[PDB]
Amino acid sequence: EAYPEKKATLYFLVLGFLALIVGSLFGPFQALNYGNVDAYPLLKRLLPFVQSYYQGLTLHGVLNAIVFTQLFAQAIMVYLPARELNMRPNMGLMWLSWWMAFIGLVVAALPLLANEATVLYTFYPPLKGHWAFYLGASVFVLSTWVSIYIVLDLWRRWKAANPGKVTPLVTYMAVVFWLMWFLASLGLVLEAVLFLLPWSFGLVEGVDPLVARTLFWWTGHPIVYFWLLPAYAIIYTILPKQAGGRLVSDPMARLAFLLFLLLSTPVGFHHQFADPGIDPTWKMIHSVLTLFVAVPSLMTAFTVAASLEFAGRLRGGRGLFGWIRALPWDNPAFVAPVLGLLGFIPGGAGGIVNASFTLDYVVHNTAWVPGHFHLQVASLVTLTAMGSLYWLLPNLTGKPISDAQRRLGLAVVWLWFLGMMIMAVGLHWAGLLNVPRRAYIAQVPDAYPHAAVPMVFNVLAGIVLLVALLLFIYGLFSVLLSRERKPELAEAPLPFAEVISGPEDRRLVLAMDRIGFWFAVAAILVVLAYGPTLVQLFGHLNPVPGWRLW
Amino acid sequence: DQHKAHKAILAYEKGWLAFSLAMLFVFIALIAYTLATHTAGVIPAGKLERVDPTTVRQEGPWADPAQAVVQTGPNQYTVYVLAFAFGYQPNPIEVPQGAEIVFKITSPDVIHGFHVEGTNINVEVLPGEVSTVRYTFKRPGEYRIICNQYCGLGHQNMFGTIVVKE
Amino acid sequence: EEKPKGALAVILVLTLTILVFWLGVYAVFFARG
Ligand code: HAS
Ligand code: HEM
Ligand code: CUA
Ligand SMILES: [Cu+2]
Ligand SMILES: [Xe]
Ligand SMILES: [Xe]
Ligand SMILES: [Xe]
Ligand SMILES: [Xe]
Ligand SMILES: [Xe]
Ligand SMILES: [Xe]
Ligand SMILES: [Xe]
Repeated sequence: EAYPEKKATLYFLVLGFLALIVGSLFGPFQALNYGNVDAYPLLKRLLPFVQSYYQGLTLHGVLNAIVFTQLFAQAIMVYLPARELNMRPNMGLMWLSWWMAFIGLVVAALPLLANEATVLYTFYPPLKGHWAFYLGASVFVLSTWVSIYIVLDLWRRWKAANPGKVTPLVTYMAVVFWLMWFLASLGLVLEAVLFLLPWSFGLVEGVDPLVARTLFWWTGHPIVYFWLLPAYAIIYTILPKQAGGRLVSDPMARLAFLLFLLLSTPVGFHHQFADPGIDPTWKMIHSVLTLFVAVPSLMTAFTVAASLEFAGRLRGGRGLFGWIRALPWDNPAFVAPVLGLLGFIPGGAGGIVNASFTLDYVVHNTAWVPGHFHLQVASLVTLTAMGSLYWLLPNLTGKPISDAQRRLGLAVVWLWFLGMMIMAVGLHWAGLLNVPRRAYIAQVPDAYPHAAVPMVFNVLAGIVLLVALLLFIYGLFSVLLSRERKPELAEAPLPFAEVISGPEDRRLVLAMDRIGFWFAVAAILVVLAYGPTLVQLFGHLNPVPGWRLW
Repeated sequence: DQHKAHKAILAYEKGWLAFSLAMLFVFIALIAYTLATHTAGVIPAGKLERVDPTTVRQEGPWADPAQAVVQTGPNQYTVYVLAFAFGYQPNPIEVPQGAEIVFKITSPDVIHGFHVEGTNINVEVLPGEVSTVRYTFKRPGEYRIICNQYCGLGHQNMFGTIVVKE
Repeated sequence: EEKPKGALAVILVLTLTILVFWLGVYAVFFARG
């Protein structure tokens, strides 16, 4: 009655957290794999349906890297601009987003669970999984198009009510966020409609693998920024308040998301540095652009670090490290995204090496990559999500958080963080030692003797994150069990951070508000970067027979 | 406090952004260096070279594995390498040190990797495409090829061997 | 207030991390070269 949007937004989260909970179960078993330890007969006892290592890795990849992150993005980046405008979201369309998302999942899930789409979360042809995985996933990803429209609508609506007036902060973020995603989602949408779906039904019998994965990485890179920015939004707009501080700049936050809208899509060739049939020139062009999309994050590193410092100062910040201990290390809604941001430093450092073209051949498709992105998505994006419960969950439900719940929150987060770091040294090191990724290497024990040292590390992180994961489900399935609804804090607004305004907070902030212009700059840049090469590949299309080997 | 930290903050922000654009530039120049030197061979050749994968171990240089090593210049040999269902053809690959080894790799089934341990050679192998990489092995001995792409159930067991003569 | 000495050291650590990662792999690229 009071707020129907709360319900969709909560149901998005719960299902997202279920997906996480399920996928992540395979994690510790996989971490132990790269520790040369074969915990997989043990896994069979718990789940007889787990046929192969790589079945798990598909499930752990789909539910966690695709599902959970999109659901979370679909909650945060829709619910927040809404509550910030106070205007109601189209609940007819806002249940269309969730309902597509739940069924589409179930349609896709069933093949995978039945060992019918064991093709990994990248599904590179001629690897041919079951048709229902391909269909279901297509539908699940299309839910975001409902989500795009929903948020575009409130913008259009608020634009009428207050004419001439600058867009409210969070709104601005979520508008260019959903605009960028649309322009990016196309790659996989194209690949799915034109190539995957026909092929999988029987309409065609082969697929050209090069364009299949060119179109995939078109979307393959902006999708990761589609997972990140929700965390960034919270980190910009809720964290400074959570630290008991403020946001040092409004334009610099607006500039970040602006640069992402522009630069997050026309970079995707950095996944195809090894791929045959693409001019080195176009790779060096995408190599420089990937370093460019790195700028917005470096900016983020300075705006957020200052915000934190400035907060710590107010709370009795002392000397150089004096402001750090001033921050509220007891509130887990603060602690979680901050530990993730520390981990974001080596992961971001990894990401830059990865983008240096020639330097990729040193690490491409080795364990280095798992080590890199787990510091990104499974560290920052995921710990922020876990933290965005301790402040957002009481909001949607009206239910309070106790003391031993809150102390469980610090214990869960620190162990989860401390585990991803141990795992990073392990995988990175093993990667430089030439250990490939996506390999059940524990089945072949004597194969990599040189990595006996970083292997122990992955065992150590194996146990650590296991204990963390259990501890977490306990916690989550303990707020959702008790019925102690206290509907005052329900109405009590979200912890939005106060901002600093100045004399020049209008010139640039108005320039950036020209969304319609930049979206057509965004559109031009994709066309300019992906056009010549995609046109080339279509004119030499070489489809090849489907295969299944699992 | 506060009001003071918006003047100072747009100064440091600019200066930090200014620093970063040159830090990244200094990478671009160094990425360029490697592109101009000899080491740039490991970058796949641009120009498409399609093939028929089902009819590749009958018709084409990927059929007779004894013919894989073919001299194609005063000091340059080409090796026609096959990446198939959990093995590499030929096994082993004998090539002379100091020579420009031009690898030409393709697949009759799924996508595999060609990761030659101890070299910069790390190239995706695609069904219906001929990946062309170039390397000069300076040091004699045994090298080992690992497949670094998920190619099905046997993936983890998929290794190759390259022997560089003396 | 006056001079963000903390956040500077924060992006200092980041700068020093990016370099060791980047230089460290540039050195390895050249050994394998
Ligand atoms: C959320 C998920 C992800 C993020 C974020 C992410 C970031 C980057 N990545 Fe990536 N990535 C690549 C390039 C980048 C670059 C340039 C960035 C950049 O956006 C990163 C920039 C980050 C920074 C410049 C860090 C800034 C630091 C900050 C913002 C923290 C400041 C801390 C504070 C303020 C706290 C201090 C507090 C105190 C109290 C002191 C490349 C190559 O160019 C590959 C291919 C590798 C290969 O060949 O296989 C790749 C591979 C992947 C894969 C593998 C996919 C697969 O299976 O094939 C995934 C899932 C992934 C996800 C993500 N990636 N990436
Ligand atoms: C319990 C904590 C976790 C552990 C111990 C863990 C461990 C691993 C390891 C070792 C791999 C590489 C395996 C291989 O390539 O053979 C992997 C794959 C992966 N994980 Fe995790 N993981 C955890 C949590 C997560 C979470 C929460 C996410 C989602 C944000 C995630 C996303 C991914 C992705 C995208 C891959 C790549 C799948 C592929 O290559 O197809 N992981 N996991
Ligand atoms: Cu061939 Cu993995
Ligand atoms: Cu990318
Ligand atoms: Xe798909
Ligand atoms: Xe998927
Ligand atoms: Xe899905
Ligand atoms: Xe899609
Ligand atoms: Xe994708
Ligand atoms: Xe991806
Ligand atoms: Xe995807």
